[PDB]
Amino acid sequence: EGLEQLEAQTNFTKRELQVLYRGFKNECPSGVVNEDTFKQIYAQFFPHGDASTYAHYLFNAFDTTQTGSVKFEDFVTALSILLRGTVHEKLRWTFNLYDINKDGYINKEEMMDIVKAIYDMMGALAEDTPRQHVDVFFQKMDKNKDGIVTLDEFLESCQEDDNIMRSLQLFQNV
Amino acid sequence: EGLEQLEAQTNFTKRELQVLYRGFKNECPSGVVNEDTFKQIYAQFFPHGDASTYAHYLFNAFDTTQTGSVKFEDFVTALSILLRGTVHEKLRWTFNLYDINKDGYINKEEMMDIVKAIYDMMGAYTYPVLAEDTPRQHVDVFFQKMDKNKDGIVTLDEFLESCQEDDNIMRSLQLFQNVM
Amino acid sequence: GLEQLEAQTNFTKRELQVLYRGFKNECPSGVVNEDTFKQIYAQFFPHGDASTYAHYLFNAFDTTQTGSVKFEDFVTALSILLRGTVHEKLRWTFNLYDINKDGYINKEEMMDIVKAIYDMMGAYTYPVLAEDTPRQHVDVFFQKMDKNKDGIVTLDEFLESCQEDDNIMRSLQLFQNVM
Amino acid sequence: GLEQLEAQTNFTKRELQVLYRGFKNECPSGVVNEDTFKQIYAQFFPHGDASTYAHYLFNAFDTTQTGSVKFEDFVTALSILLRGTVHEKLRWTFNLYDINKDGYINKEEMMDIVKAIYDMMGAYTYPVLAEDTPRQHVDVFFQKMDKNKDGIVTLDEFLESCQEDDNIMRSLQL
Amino acid sequence: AGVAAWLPFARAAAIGWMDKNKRQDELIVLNVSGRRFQTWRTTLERYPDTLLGSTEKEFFFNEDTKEYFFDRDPEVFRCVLNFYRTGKLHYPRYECISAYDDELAFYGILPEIIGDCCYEEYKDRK
Amino acid sequence: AGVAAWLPFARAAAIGWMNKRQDELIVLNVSGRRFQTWRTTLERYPDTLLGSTEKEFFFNEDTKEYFFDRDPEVFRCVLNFYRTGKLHYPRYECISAYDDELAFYGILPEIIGDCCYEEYKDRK
Amino acid sequence: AGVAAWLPFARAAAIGWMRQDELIVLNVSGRRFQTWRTTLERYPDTLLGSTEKEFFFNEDTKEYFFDRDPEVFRCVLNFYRTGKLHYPRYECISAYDDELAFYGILPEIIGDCCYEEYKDRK
Amino acid sequence: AGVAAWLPFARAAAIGWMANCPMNKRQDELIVLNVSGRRFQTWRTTLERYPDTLLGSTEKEFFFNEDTKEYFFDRDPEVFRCVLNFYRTGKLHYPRYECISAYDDELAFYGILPEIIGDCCYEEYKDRK
Ligand SMILES: [Ca+2]
Ligand SMILES: [Ca+2]
Ligand SMILES: [Ca+2]
Ligand SMILES: [Ca+2]
Ligand SMILES: [Ca+2]
Ligand SMILES: [Ca+2]
Ligand SMILES: [Ca+2]
Ligand SMILES: [Ca+2]
Ligand code: NA
Ligand code: NA
Ligand code: NA
Ligand code: NA
Ligand SMILES: [Zn+2]
Ligand SMILES: [Zn+2]
Ligand SMILES: [Zn+2]
Ligand SMILES: [Zn+2]
Repeated sequence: EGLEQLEAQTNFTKRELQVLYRGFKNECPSGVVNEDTFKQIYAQFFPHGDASTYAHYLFNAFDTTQTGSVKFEDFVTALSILLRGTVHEKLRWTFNLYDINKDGYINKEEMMDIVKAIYDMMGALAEDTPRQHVDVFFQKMDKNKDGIVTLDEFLESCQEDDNIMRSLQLFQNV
Repeated sequence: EGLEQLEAQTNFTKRELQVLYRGFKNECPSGVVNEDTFKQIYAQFFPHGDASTYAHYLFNAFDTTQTGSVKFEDFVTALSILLRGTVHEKLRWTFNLYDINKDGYINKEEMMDIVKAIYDMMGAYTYPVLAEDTPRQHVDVFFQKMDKNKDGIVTLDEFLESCQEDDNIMRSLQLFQNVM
Repeated sequence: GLEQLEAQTNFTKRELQVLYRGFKNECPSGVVNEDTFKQIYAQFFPHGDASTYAHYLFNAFDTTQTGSVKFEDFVTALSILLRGTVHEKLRWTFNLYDINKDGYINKEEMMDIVKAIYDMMGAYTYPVLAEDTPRQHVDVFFQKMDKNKDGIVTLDEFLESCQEDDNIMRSLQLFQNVM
Repeated sequence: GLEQLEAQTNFTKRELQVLYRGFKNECPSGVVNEDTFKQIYAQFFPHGDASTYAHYLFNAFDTTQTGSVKFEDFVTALSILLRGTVHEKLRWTFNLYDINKDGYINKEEMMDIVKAIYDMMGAYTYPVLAEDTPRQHVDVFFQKMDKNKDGIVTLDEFLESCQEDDNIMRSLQL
Repeated sequence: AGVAAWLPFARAAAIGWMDKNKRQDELIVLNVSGRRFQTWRTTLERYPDTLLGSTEKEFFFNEDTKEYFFDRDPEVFRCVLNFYRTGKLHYPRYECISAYDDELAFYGILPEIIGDCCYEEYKDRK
Repeated sequence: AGVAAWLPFARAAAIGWMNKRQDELIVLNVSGRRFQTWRTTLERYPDTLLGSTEKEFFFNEDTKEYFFDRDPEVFRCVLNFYRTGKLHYPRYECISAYDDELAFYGILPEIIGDCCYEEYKDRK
Repeated sequence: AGVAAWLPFARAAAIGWMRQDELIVLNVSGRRFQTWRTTLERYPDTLLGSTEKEFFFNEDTKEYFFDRDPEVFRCVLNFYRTGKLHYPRYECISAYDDELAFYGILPEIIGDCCYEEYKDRK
Repeated sequence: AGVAAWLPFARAAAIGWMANCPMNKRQDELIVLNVSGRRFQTWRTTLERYPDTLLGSTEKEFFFNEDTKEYFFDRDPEVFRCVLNFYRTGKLHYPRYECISAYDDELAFYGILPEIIGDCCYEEYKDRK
């Protein structure tokens, strides 16, 4: 980690990066986040829910360096993308999270995992079906109906969505 | 225990209220004063006297909230009244202390309690103070010069009007105290 | 009290403070009895014994006669010894020498003093086993202090005797500064 | 005392302080005996042994002959070596080489020095490439330092010999 | 406190289905009998409803000196502050029990929120 | 100290028969460590060095503060004794080290509370 | 650090063959620690010794600030000073491991004097 | 330090006779010892009490900062308490908590000998060294 690099190579100011670092340095003094810390860092997120399974998907959404563990620099790029990046970038990031096995394709199989994994994190207040939720996704994301959603399909599909676009732009201070 | 409310809703400045709070927070860290703390908070008041019985009368002169115990906010309103309030307010406050069973009436019965309770707090025997004036011949002077029509029962209006007539019980009351 | 001491002695507040801090360290006690008095000189000299002198120094004070010496005694004493008039400084020494407080110094008690100081300093330490005996030292004193030769030296005899002495006089004035 | 040292050496007070803080840390002692001297070079080089050189360095001082070397000795030494005239710097080296203090350097004791440094520095006293023999190193020294060829090198022989050497002079100034 | 900054990684995974902005951070200065302690405001906020964590401390703020001042022992205060820092309240295996319970009672910290490391020693000499 | 503020509840019950002195923090410089306390806190035990008039001999006109060339550590306890009623024995410091100090500030050996006069025994 | 100033005595014995310093200010919860920059540089790749500390520097206050316990920090600083890391035979084990983990110092670089006591109460 | 102010009571008893050793002066300042941060303060005289030890001596001149106008030591501020306190009361005490090694190291630096330790502490200095 070096501070004035991060300032240059992300959308955060030195001021911001510090707050972020002090945030990080407290959630694990370790400096290195493995999946177990990752899991228990969400133990708080929600009262009596279980984000165990989601932690796993979040974890190997990183390891982009593939160095076994996630260093702070990964964590801030991730955030720089999610809070400040272009719609494209923020969207591509979500896509990579959904594409569990890293092959650029999202299938019913793995979308179910995600939704279940979040439902678990949340209230495992609820009436929306688990399966009946991937279905709404695919029937309104998979353009040609081949049951497989690609990055371009997911990109163009969300740009059309007059609120999933407001979800994305509105909000960012650290 | 909000400070800027107290500032608004009492006669004390923020400065003063702080001094008062630091005063309170030291006599009980507790933050909640029950009767026992109340008693031993006067253990100092006088050297070898006993303020045990008076503590009791002082206690249920508060509990105006009736929450079992007296919080600081009660303590500062009380003081706000006693050191800054109107004569009427200061006087009504004393009346409620004297009216032990809360019925708006003071009778020989309960006045005796009070005077005995204070005498105890000091030395109507405590070796040297060797006092002689009874607790009886003291209630009597009170009633004979407070109970206007002589029905042996003194009411708030009887007590209010009776003290206003008293030039000295009046300039005592007003003399500007200083919480600082 | 500090601002009394400032008025009733020749020291400034500044000085008195230094003196107090000096005192308060040699006994925190605040009250100096003879034992503290003795061991306060234990340092004064390396391997000498100021035990016997401590005694003479002690009841040179007790001027208040309150069993022990308080600081205010100690600072008057010093105000006299460092700042007072020659007469005052001299009368002070005389009272130290007059052990039994009767205004008379006799061979008997002058011997005590000299021996008591010799002891404090250390006649045999590493000089030589007495330079002169305390005897041949009291004698020079009397034969040059006791004016009419009646063997008894009075305050006026001692006062007038020292004023005549050019050097005992310069030694007595040279401006000491506490500080 | 600091303001003497300022006057009687080529260092400023500023400099002398850093030097003193240097010294006072390498031994808090304040007095450097040979053992501290040795272990103060233990670091100098990783896995080499400066034991034997320490000894020669030590009685290159003891100029006061007070059993041990005090700081003031140390800074004069340095004042000479870093700031002194060429002559002074050279005479200083000469006294280091002249082990038994007699103003004469002979094959015998030059060998000692070169071995003692080789030991410190870790180099072999017997390399693949033969020209490296420190026998064959004293020899180059004498054959190009001992002017007449009487096998004995004196101070004047050593002084004049080095002034002639265009690099063992630039080596000796900047 | 700074867990809020991890919540967008969650919010990101929703996309496809499924004082608003008026508080900065300051270091606040806690004057304790002299020793000027310093901590991040948030650090205190971590346990509200305890003297410093709460509104109560407003009664100890000095308008002029522009700092909170406590005429308490500066030493024990270390632990109290350190409790806000790491989750753990430690028992200093040197201080007197009584000396430090007294202090815990003042600052609004309960006797045995003490971690497992120290509630051992808090037992064996109380 | 702030018990004065409870008396009017007493004075109130008499009715019918029967400025002030603004407070400062004072600054106690101890070998460097600048201690601070409420004047009243010291006044609590007058006739002990700080509680008394004696301290006037340690006031610096310039620095405008009391200065003591004593150990700053032990002074914690001494000050803390003025604060809570209790004088505590720091179960680490040397006995002698801290009696010396108590003798200086005018505090008597065993005004020590029950918690510590136990340990003050077993290593003196 | 200041060993560089002994080397010319070596370079001297070759002859014939062969930018400055600041005190930095470490604000710790209030206690303003001071040390020579070099002192910290002594063990780079540990929080202070390294580049990491740049994340704790305050532009305004012009000092490094750590909202950690000021006491344990004594030992950590003192480890940069003398080679030795000591275990304060009073502090709680857990209290001070936590801290060692933060500053990047390994549990048992503890000298022989204290790794004795570090054993008998951990 | 303040024993000088008792000697005139001795000098008094000489007048009239009198080898000997009962013979302006100099100033007094508080000096400021910055130790890793902790700014210690003491009377100059207090230090002068044991000359030929780092602070008592001339050596400390090497640690004086022209600018900061103070002596600065990058040593441990804690142990320095004892060292200073030794100049104050005669006694050097062993803090029954600090590590032996930790505090010998420091005594060696300031020029104070291992066992000028008083009887109170040379007991405990024994049983854990
Ligand atoms: Ca896929
Ligand atoms: Ca498709
Ligand atoms: Ca009634
Ligand atoms: Ca009636
Ligand atoms: Ca006589
Ligand atoms: Ca005669
Ligand atoms: Ca030779
Ligand atoms: Ca030759
Ligand atoms: Na940027
Ligand atoms: Na108001
Ligand atoms: Na005067
Ligand atoms: Na020069
Ligand atoms: Zn613990
Ligand atoms: Zn205790
Ligand atoms: Zn150790
Ligand atoms: Zn001791």
